[PDB]
Amino acid sequence: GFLPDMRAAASLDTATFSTTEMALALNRYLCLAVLPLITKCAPLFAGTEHRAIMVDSMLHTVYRLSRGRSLTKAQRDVIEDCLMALCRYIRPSMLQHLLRRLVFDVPILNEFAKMPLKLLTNHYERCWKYYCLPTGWANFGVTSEEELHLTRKLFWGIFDSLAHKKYDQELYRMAMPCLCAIAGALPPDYVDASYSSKAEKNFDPRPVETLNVIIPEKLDSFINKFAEYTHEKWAFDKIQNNWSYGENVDEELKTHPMLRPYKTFSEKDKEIYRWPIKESLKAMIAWEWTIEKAREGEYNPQPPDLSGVTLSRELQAMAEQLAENYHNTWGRKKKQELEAKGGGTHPLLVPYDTLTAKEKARDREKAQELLKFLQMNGYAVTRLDTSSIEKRFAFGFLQQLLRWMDISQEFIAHLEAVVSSGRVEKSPHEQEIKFFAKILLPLINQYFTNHCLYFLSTPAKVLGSGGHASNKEKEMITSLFCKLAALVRHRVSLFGTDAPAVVNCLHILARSLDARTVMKSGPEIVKAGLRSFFESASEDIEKMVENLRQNLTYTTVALLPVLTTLFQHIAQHQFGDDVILDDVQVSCYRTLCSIYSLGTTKNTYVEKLRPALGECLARLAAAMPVAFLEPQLNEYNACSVYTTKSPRERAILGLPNSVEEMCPDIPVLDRLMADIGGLAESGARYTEMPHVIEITLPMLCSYLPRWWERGPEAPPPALPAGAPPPCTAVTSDHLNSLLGNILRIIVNNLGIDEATWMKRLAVFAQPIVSRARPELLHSHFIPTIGRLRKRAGKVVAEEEQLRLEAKAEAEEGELLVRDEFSVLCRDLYALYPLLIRYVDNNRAHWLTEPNANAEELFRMVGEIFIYWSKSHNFKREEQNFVVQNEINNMSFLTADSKSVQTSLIVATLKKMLPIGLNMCAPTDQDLIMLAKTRYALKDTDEEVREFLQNNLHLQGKVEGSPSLRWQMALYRGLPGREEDADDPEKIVRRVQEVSAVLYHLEQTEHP
Amino acid sequence: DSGSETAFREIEIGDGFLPVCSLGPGQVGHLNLGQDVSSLRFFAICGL
Repeated sequence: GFLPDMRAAASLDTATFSTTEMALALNRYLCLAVLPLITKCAPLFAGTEHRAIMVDSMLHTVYRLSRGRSLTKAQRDVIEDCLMALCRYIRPSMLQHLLRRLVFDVPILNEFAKMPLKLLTNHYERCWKYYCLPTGWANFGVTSEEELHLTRKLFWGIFDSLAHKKYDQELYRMAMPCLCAIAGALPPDYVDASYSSKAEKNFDPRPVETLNVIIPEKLDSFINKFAEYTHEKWAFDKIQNNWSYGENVDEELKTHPMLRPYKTFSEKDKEIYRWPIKESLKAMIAWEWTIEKAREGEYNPQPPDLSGVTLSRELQAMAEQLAENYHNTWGRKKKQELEAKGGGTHPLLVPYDTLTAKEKARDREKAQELLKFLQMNGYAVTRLDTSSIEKRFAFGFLQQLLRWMDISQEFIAHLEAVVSSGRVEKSPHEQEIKFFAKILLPLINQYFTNHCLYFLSTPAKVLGSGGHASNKEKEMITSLFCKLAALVRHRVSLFGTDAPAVVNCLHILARSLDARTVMKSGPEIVKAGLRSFFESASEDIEKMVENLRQNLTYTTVALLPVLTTLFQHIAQHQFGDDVILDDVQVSCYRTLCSIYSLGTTKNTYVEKLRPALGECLARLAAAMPVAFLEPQLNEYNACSVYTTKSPRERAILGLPNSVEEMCPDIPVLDRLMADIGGLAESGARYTEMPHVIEITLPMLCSYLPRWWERGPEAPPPALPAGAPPPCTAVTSDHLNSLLGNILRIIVNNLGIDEATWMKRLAVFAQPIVSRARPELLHSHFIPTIGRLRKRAGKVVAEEEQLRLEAKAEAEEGELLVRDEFSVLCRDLYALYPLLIRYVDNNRAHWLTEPNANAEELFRMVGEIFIYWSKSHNFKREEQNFVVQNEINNMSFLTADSKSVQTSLIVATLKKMLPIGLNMCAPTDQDLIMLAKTRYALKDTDEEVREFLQNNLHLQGKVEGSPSLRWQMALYRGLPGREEDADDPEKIVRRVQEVSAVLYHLEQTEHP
Repeated sequence: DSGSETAFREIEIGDGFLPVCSLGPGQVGHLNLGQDVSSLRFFAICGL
């Protein structure tokens, strides 16, 4: 009933019957009773693969009901909601027919064509792994070749249609997500078999006009021979099918009813079966294919005609074009009869380059058989070369981006010309500008975001699911990057609204780039353009430093972030040696001198921009492949310009044959250490000297790690390579001093309000604090944390006094101590990450051999955690500091490189907890639990000590349990453990400390 | 990838659990269930 009646409604859809009273009655009946039930049962509609047959027709009729006319907007909404909810809970397997029927209406981009794109984008957003990953997505499986071809064609259809159509805000806004979803779903390296672009065109296949032109008959000896040979080979097919040739008409004989031997074969069928051969040959000669007879000679066919042998690619392509002619002629003659109804279309009425091979097989076999018949006899016919790399989706997409990029550079040059001279509003290419701005940039952004891994992978190193990208793709990507860099170089001021999109796209394209293979044997044009990119960037940085003493907005908005990310990517992928060399080396060195020359400047602009320059020069030091400092041994380094160039080539490059002379502003690395140590000893504040802290500390923290492994401290794996003295002679003592200096600075500057760069200095020192000497604990960890705990206890005492007093003055003081707790939170969050690194690095050694300093630090952090747990002010100010400065991000970074409040427990009672847990004997756990019970009764520290003294005999016995047996065995087997810990005083101290730690930790978990 | 310390979680107890190890061709490995803490290494780091 349901499906037959909705068949009936879809049939009555016709405009002649659309206005029928009971037709509207059927429409109301469906949209009010049947369709809502289908939407409700849609979650259960899942699976049904077995019954997919009806499901298919049911999908078709729901789509046709949505396509019906004489329907209210509410009814249309009901049908569209049914379609959406249905397709949400349907396996992508049976959706191929729906998508194929939709291909007719997807690229029309009419008013009614919006809902199809919404359904398509929802479907491809749901099924992402089904298409990109060759691995089957769940039990749904993997995409078919026809499905991938269809989504490719749909993507290109929307691209071209929306490019040619005039800008519409609604259409662009709603259709761009669909294109993004298709781009994400389609694998970058898809290679469709029929990559040739017909570039034509409902579906009306135009045949080839060949009857008007006169058909040459100089090869009739071949034309008639092949015309009869087709029927003879048909008889050969019959005998291979194991059926004899029949003489008279008979329905039981599927073989030709009058198939008779040539002695008794009537010519009436022979003179009528030749017409298809005539048509094929006439069309073949109608196209630009001249045929010459190279040779001169001449009931079952003795010579066999087959099609399983190989043949020349271009000649087979011509045969493929002739098979396309076969199919389109068949389609024309079928649609001549089919067009009488005006509704629906034949399932195979698709372009030849679009149809799959299984339905292509008949025409392909016919063309190949005719071609073999030509080939063996020796008929020479004469009048593209597309490789698989070109057939890749990424190649065509990148070519389209380059094309629209040159168009974009043209119309933005026109825009600059017209804005410079007056103001011209109606630009001749306004549609192009709006397309490129609104949809093109998000498209490339999303596509490169979802396929960053594919382009970045190399043939040797398969990085990601995709194998690799071709070197030619890897160079056109770099060409595109440098070209958009050239555009933003000047035209940053223009399209300021879209400038954030431009800089985001620049950031994305800075990644997924193998600059190593760009430079090595890369295209000269691309290499020269990118080298000129660094040269222009360096000269721009020089312009800004001279101005500090349009470029200003260009640098700050785009160049510094994007190119800073550039050095970050270079350092991450070890591109420094390959990218930074020769003129690139000179440019970045000039940038270094310019960025360091701003130390004398102390104006508001340089003060506010100094952190950005600090990040930039930290990235310079990270990605910079020569020891700019300690330059006496720069000759040994191969990457140095002096080593790469002969003395004459250095002279022509501008090298004065003295490495120290280009940048005497930056002293030697050793000097740096001396200056930073002296400033730390004198306690220079952030305001007293901003330049050193903001600039030279990034130099140290990025210089020392990168060149430490290749330095003397870490022996090189290749002794012959390391035989020359290292260009950098830093040892472990260098880093240690650096860390100590940094810490000395941190402990000296702690009362400075609004010391915001403390956290960024902690971030930069977070990598360098590791690989640290063990003595650094007793050097600069217990004293600093003890001073911090004194300060915290003082503020907690003020809070306790201010809460025990009750007045408006008490509330105002509570606000004041809330501010004090906030600055305490700032200082403690600044100090903790380095502590985390240190305790993680030294935890195993401390567990293996006990350390009294480590135990004291455990007590210290435990007391701090007690203060934080008891003080609600501390918790609320920690919340405020976290939300204000986004220190939750920094806390998560520290956590993953080892909650918002977890910074107070990982540094006190989670990482270092075993240190304090191991002091107590395994047989003192009874005292520990009893002390915890005292805390549950809320007994003070002295009082719980009293009960430990009274109930010292409540301790466990080694004989009591086998668990205690082996636990006590291990405890006495620990090498550093001694019998002096048996003192009751030590026992009660450790039991009280551990019990308070556990009690307050569980109170923090649950009040 | 998300940073969770535990490889798995919320695992139902059910029938129980047993130690298990599987080795490919040409691969050798030592299994120490923990019969003696003296031979058990890295126990005091995390397990103990």
